[PDB]
Amino acid sequence: DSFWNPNAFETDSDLPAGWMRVQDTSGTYYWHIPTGTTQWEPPGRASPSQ
Repeated sequence: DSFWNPNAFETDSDLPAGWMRVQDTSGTYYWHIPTGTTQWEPPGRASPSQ
């Protein structure tokens, strides 16, 4: 609506594959499409040290 700002109401920001970003009345959580399980933190398992 405003020059197509970068924020606007697009999708999430950049979750992993199989994870969604929803905004329930409790807060914005994550919906797991593969297992269907739900979470509340940004899933990003990345250990470049091991």
